[PDB]
Amino acid sequence: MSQSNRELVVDFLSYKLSQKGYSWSQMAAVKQALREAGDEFELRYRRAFSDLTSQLHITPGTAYQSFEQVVNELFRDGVNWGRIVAFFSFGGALCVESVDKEMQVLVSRIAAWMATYLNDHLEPWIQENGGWDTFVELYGNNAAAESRKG
Amino acid sequence: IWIAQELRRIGDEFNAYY
Ligand SMILES: [Cl-]
Ligand SMILES: [Cl-]
Repeated sequence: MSQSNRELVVDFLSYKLSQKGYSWSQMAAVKQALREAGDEFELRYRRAFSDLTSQLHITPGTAYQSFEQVVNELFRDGVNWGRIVAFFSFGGALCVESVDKEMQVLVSRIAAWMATYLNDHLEPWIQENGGWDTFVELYGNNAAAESRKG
Repeated sequence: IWIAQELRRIGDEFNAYY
């Protein structure tokens, strides 16, 4: 339990630091900025277009086909930070739809597909466009939501 | 490709230095 206990402590402290605008580490800052960006993306998307999850239609036999058809079109002509947030939000919605349909078995698979796509097809762009540090500079401190509300 | 075009709606108009 030693390492699970350290993990629980770190998660809790990271959360409480984030609530006051602080961070446990650079990685925690990235995670937080991405959480906040996803929340805001999904808010904008559902007000304009529909709840994303409600639009998704998955079964274990075609789950990757569903994922790939969307992700390949999203990035067909290139990458930018807004599309990277969209990618995360889509994967989140696909996982929620899967569990809605009693198919939590698909969640691990989706996470793997996302990590692989990030590594193979997004990271090369990220590492030439300022890296995750730039993502935090641009989206951290709930920046996207703050701009809209302004 | 409904979903992806209208992710690219929000994502391009979420995209941020310029
Ligand atoms: Cl650090
Ligand atoms: Cl709402």
